[PDB]
Amino acid sequence: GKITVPTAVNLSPISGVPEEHIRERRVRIHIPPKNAMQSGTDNVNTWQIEFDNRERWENPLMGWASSGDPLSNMNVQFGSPEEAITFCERNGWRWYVDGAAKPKKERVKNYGINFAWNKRTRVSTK
Amino acid sequence: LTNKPYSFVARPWEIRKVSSIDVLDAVGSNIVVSTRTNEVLRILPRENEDVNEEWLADKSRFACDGLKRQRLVAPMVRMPNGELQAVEWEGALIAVAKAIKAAGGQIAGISGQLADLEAQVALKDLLNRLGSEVVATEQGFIAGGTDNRANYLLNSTIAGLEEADAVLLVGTNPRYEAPLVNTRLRKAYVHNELQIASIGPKIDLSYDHENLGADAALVKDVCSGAHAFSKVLEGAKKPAIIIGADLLERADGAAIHATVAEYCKKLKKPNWNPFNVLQTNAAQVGALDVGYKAGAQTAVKAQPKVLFLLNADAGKVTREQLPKDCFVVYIGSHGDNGASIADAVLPGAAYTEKQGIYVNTEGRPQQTLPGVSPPGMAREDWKILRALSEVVGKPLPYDNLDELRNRLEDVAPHLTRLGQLEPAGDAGIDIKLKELRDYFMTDAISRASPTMAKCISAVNKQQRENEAKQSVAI
Amino acid sequence: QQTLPVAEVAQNLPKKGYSPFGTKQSSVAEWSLARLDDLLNWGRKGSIWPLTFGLACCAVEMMHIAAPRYDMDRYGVVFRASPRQADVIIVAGTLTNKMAPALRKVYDQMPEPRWVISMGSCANGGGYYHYSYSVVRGCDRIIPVDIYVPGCPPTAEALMYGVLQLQKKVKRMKTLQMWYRK
Amino acid sequence: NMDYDGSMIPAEWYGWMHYKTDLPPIRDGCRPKYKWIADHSENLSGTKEAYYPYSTTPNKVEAWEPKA
Amino acid sequence: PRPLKTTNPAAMKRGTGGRSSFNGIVATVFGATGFVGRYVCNKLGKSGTQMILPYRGDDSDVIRLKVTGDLGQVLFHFYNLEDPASIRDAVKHSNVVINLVGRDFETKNFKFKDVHVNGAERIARIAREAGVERLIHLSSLNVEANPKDLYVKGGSEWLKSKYEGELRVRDAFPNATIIRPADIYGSEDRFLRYYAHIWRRQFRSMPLWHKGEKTVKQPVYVSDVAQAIINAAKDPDSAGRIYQAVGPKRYQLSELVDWFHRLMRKDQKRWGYMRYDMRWDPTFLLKAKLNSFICPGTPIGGLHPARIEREAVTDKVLTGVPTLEDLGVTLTTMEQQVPWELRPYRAALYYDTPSPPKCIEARDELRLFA
Amino acid sequence: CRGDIEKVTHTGQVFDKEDYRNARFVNAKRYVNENWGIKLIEEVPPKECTERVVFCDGGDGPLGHPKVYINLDKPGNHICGYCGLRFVKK
Amino acid sequence: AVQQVRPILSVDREEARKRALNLYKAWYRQIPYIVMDYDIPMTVEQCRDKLREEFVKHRNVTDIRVIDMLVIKGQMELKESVEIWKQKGHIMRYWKESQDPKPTDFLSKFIQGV
Ligand SMILES: NC(=O)C1=CN([C@@H]2O[C@H](COP(=O)(O)OP(=O)(O)OC[C@H]3O[C@@H](n4cnc5c(N)ncnc54)[C@H](OP(=O)(O)O)[C@@H]3O)[C@@H](O)[C@H]2O)C=CC1
Ligand code: SF4
Ligand SMILES: [Zn+2]
Repeated sequence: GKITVPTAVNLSPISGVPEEHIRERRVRIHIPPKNAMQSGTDNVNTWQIEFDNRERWENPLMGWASSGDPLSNMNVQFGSPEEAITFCERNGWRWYVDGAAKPKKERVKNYGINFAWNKRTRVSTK
Repeated sequence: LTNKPYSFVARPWEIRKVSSIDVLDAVGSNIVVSTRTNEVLRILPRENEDVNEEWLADKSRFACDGLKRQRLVAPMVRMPNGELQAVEWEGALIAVAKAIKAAGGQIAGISGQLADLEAQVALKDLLNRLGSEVVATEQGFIAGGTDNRANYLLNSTIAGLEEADAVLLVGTNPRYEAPLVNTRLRKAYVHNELQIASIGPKIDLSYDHENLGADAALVKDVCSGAHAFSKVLEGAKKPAIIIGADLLERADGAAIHATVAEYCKKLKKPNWNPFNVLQTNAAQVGALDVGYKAGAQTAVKAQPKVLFLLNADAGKVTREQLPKDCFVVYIGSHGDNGASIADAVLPGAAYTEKQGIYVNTEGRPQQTLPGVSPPGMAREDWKILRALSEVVGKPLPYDNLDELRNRLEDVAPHLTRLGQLEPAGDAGIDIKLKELRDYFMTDAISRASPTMAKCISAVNKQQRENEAKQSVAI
Repeated sequence: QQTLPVAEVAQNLPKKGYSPFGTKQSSVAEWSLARLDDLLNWGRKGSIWPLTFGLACCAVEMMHIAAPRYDMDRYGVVFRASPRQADVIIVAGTLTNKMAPALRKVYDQMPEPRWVISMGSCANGGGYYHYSYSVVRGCDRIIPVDIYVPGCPPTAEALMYGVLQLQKKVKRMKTLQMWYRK
Repeated sequence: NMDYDGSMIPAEWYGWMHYKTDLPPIRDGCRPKYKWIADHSENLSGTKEAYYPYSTTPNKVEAWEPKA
Repeated sequence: PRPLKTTNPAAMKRGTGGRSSFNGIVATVFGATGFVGRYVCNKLGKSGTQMILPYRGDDSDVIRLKVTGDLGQVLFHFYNLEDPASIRDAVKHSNVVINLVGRDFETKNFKFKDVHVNGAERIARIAREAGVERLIHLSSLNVEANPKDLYVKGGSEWLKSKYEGELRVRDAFPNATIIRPADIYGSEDRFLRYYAHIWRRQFRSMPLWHKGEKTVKQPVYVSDVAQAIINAAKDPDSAGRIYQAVGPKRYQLSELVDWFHRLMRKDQKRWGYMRYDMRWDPTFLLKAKLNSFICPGTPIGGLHPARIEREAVTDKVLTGVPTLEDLGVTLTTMEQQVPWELRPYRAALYYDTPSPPKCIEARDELRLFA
Repeated sequence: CRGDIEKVTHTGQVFDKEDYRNARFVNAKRYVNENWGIKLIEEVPPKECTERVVFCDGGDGPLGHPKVYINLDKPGNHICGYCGLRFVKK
Repeated sequence: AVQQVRPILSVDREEARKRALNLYKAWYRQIPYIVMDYDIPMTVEQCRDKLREEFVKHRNVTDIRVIDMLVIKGQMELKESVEIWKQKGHIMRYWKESQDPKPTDFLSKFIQGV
């Protein structure tokens, strides 16, 4: 007992997203930036989708920051960009990709170039 | 070692990290901005091997203190008393519309040092819809270089400049104009046997170089083949010639742009374009992409009744060059200079407060992202220009940013592929930046920052201390 | 603040008396209305009947003022199940989105004068489910609240301190003096 | 009279009345009795002298004054 | 080019428009505990306006207004109308002052001149001395310099008092917006509750002046006039402009009262509904005078003779003077809102949809008044 | 007049007279601490020491701040970053 | 671009449209009981206009499982409306009450900051 369907669906009516959030929100699919003061990269390999920043204002009473955007704190993790594309087209979001990952940076690290003859790669300290 | 402007301010888990680009230098370096609870905390490098390579200049990094001082929070209209007063948005828009209708099609507009690409497109569409065919930019350029892209691009890649074998600098100091290009040249200096010659005054590049002289016509000797560095340039595996934009703004200009281009047509390698130009303004490449007539004198000599300005604080235009009545509308974020002479000072958002495109010196378009909200009632500049076009009576067709990007596809297909560089074809003495204190306060955000003033005060204090200790021994 | 008075200073201070208004009224009609309002507020503070409105954990402490150690019954305070017979509603627990029209209808069917005690961080300010999808951010957005008892499960001395603060508010109610000055 | 509440007890006798310690301040010497210790105050809420919150940081964004 | 006052960037408009946002308005709604005050307080609190809210009586009559605004957007302040220092303390940090201070009957402490004439002029001059940018004051529709009596002797003191108070407000505060409501209907009002009360009727029969046929009234909803007050406070082109606050269609009083009794299921034949002339019945005026006498506070049902003369006076609009549709508010029609108001007021059905009322046009009104 | 509104705090904050946010203090007192930390840490004298490196505990062992070691080779007053006590070497 | 899935509550689009018409028929029959049994200001004609507006809002959908999901949620809301579990405030959530109508022009959004 199976039927025939297209593989591309639109789940925006059956979800709880109102029209004012499905019609004008841009989704950024991106790899999060590595913290430049750290040398680790275990939080970089996971792709994630996030939403565009909206208006955040000073509270009139206290000094807190108030925002009427419900989706400012929602980052959704994915293992590949194409699954994020499938998720964004399935939930009806308007998507864009910030940038693909760097494929390969071929680098060589030799200890002998620090102490070289007739070369300008010789170090002055140790 | 700790960030002293970012002394005791916040903590890493508290930080919202937003990926954007820096507009202070020419590199267009990818940055991550630390925003927490509607406040810019610090600016950190973002990883890209093609543009910045995990490094950041000091003007790029310590300009976050300038986003709090001398900001524009209210629209200001010059009263008949003589001083600007804070005026609500509808009154300011109908005042600019009344001055536009009183001008009668004799209007002009000048782009800025830190202006957005989309703001420049909105300004050009507003002026072209109002019967004005003249637009301008603060920093000048050669005549006829707008038609081909390779006239105004760093055509050799910043990632490729680390593979250079012999590079010639024609009247520029790259460590104070765009220092990450100087990091690439320093890497190519230490890793490859590179010989570098500079034409102009005595400058320090942080590595050794042969100073040919300050004479202009010596570069013709480099195009003659009789000079000793010309043999090194023709014998190089991957040679390059870099020309500063300030040398192209001078009256010789296009002539010095022509001859070395012919020299580039004498020395070319496959998958390598050796002609290079380094232009300090981040908005200059995008403005010349969308078709801006470069030079503020093109708008000065047109005698405009209403002179539009984007975020322009270079001060190349003043009240004396302008006529007796001139409704100067300044659409900027800080307005240290160029807003005191303006009659309708409109506010604006900075590069951390709005979403827009910037094109760097190599021609790679990149997109900044809004970190924090603009202070007061400041809006985005393209929204301001679209609302002004709706008040005037000839509205621009785009309503949101998506149709503005569609019009960007309509005017230039390579201005929307963000992060992707399309290589161009062939391209057909004093330096204003030679010291660190000259480097610190080039832009408006760096001028409004107290950190750069503290840096110049500390450097000058060390200079008088060293001069006193040297002169006490004499 | 003010420094609480030192006993050398406080021995020179006279006695406060029961009446917050004082017996120094000028007119005899104003004095008679002041004493009638004092008797009316004494009758109202002498027996407030809170309503059995226990939403969540805070209510487990609410029964602990029913308990023999704290003994709310010697303060005029005794629970009533019907909202008509009750003076006070003690919001003791977590007001949710499905709970909002029930609380509003129960408060509206209560007869006036109506004092409301917010018991616990879920009752005032939202608390530990303040960023939840189905929790009202405090009951102050729906029901007007006179006393706010602070602790997440308020100790029962602190809830009874809120009850005594409500009794001091009821004793400070000025109705007939306002009628004379209306 | 009749205006007493549970906040009239000072800080030094609060642990004695609440069975935290069994040492009164007339015998216990562990209390700090420093110079900057403020005197005790009752719950001032509901009066014309209660506490009302405010933002404690100064203004972050400094505007530009056309003058100067 | 309208200039800004203080250009403090912690005091400009921010946010989307909910409770937590701020629209740059600091309102001081005088008499906010009343019938129009509740609706204008909720309408101001739903947009993000901080209100100071000075109250005169007890705290229990004003503590219900804390649910309208967000945290810190609702304040309270004790004041007396005869005391000027408390009013100056109330309005010293405001830019919009809304004056709803009024009373339909004379009081032993405050007369009509002490509320409408002296009090509103005192509030207006204190707000002018305190640097308040805009003031909103409310009057009556049919204000005249010398309004004549129609049925009751001693009547129309309220209309003369409101006209003199409006003149003293425009003499004190020049840029003061004067909204003139005709007759405001809604829940907890003095129109539908006054025609809904047992004490208004007389043995299941309602007396009406000339059987209700002569007077033509154009009543307005309280949400419409609250939206008009907010639209006058936000838009600054409404400085010193009189706004006639009237409803969409004109109705005569007989058809209105018959439609009300059709809504309350009084049209059944066992109830014995009868409409008769008021001028033949002095017992009703004697009952109204005794009700104004024996009641210490407000009279029951609002059956003071000022309400009698107000229902005697027809609603007359002035040509060339703006209407609330120039303030950009869509007026709610009567037939949508009124059955919801009179749904709890319906009688029990006897053991043995209503027709909509007939509107009166201009030519039919001219034929009726001929 | 009330002197508790215009009084500055130790964070350098005061509501000016043109601010709308001083209307919240017309019925409630503005709470300003009169015991500033700057004067109360400038009031104590610096501690003179003879050894090159010292340790600051801030009081009792488990009840103080975590232990730090300050090097007093540089002339002047060296301030502990935890408690603010100043040490000096003769 | 074609996958075989398990059908939910339908096997063809005509059957799904027929069951949506069953849902609309039952909602249209339940309108005057909703107006009678709730203390709401909206009348019968306004309720029928709101029902037509919510159906033509979801007119645009095409997929069988999505339209069956919509029919299932509509029948659940209807079952919450026949048996009175929703309140007067839950019924009046379809009409966007207590909400200022946001402007669509660029000038009013530019003045208001939206
Ligand atoms: N049918 C109507 O509603 C019409 C009304 N108007 C006008 O609209 C305005 C508002 O009417 P509305 O709210 O319905 O009437 P209300 O009588 O119900 O409200 C008047 C408000 O003013 C306060 N108040 C009354 N007298 C004084 C006084 N002497 N000193 C201080 N405050 C006082 C009342 O406080 P408290 O809580 O103590 O009573 C109340 O908050 C009035 O100016 C009225 O003349 C005009 C035409 C028709
Ligand atoms: S405030 Fe604390 S104790 Fe009370 S209901 Fe909430 S979680 Fe429970
Ligand atoms: Zn220490």
